[PDB]
Amino acid sequence: STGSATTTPIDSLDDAYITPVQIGTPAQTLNLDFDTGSSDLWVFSSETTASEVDGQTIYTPSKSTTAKLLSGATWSISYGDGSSSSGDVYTDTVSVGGLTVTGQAVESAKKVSSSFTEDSTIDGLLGLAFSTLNTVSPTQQKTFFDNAKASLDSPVFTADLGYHAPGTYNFGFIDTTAYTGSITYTAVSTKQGFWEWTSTGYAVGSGTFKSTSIDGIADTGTTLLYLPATVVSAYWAQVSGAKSSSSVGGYVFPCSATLPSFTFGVGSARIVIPGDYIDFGPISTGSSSCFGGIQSSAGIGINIFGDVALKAAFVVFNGATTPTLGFASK
Ligand SMILES: Cn1cnc(C[C@H](N)C(=O)O)c1
Repeated sequence: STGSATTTPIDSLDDAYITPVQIGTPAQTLNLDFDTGSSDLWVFSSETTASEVDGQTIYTPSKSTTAKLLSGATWSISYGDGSSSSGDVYTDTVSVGGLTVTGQAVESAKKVSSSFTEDSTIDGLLGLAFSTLNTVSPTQQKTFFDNAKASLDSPVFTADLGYHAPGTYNFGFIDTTAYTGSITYTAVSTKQGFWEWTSTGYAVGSGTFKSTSIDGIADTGTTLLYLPATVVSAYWAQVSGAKSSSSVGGYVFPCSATLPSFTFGVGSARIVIPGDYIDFGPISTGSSSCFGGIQSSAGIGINIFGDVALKAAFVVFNGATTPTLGFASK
């Protein structure tokens, strides 16, 4: 089996991407945020506190002939941005881009934090990190990808995120027309439950490449690129007027600036993030101060190759017995 689904930015800044997912029988289509940095598939539902729902499409298990309560199971998750949600659990049939899994744990939200309520475009999350991070208790559940693996032609999925444009998530195959050149694969550690790998270094604009090991995670659910303070300072030092602002919460720069590109290493390969991808626009409507797409990881505890980095590449999440990550230009 394979699946192929288009993923679409939620707004003009590519803050996140939504992918339509069919749940239940007859199908209920919800737009979910595919997140390679977490391992829960959870949805706004008929059980979600009414005051915490504002425009989202909800899953109603009572309208699905294939839904079954997973009796006694509960879940509760917090994310790196401080957002959170919790609830109970159903099993149901879930299909992504034509690929169907039966008996998938669909985590029904009873409560969601304000950031979720305020984002009317996101109907839930579909986690694609390792199942060891799944929060369901007392019986931990498998991700959509882990459940699908047995049926897939190849135990892989790929992320091909667009810049100000739709992209694609594929399951079970590598689309050789979707990238240029060759794919460079690099080792993954699953010790922390993430797609964790080690970049071989970086360059700022046309500057020389600095060979240095940067351990981090490939996280489609994080918007920006979070790197060590040394690296981030070297980048922003090349932008006149750029500074880290405690009031704003990170690096800002004059909107009149032209931003340099940022290159990261994958083995001997090099992925170039265009300067344009690092401009997140005015900090508030009408401001002449713009927010940077490369930020320090110093307050996070982990480096994160979020959408800013991943969108510059065709990315292969290889879930074979020995997992690896592949990057190609596109
Ligand atoms: C729900 N969620 C999953 N990951 C996040 C991270 C968040 N999108 C950020 O960029 O900081 C939120």
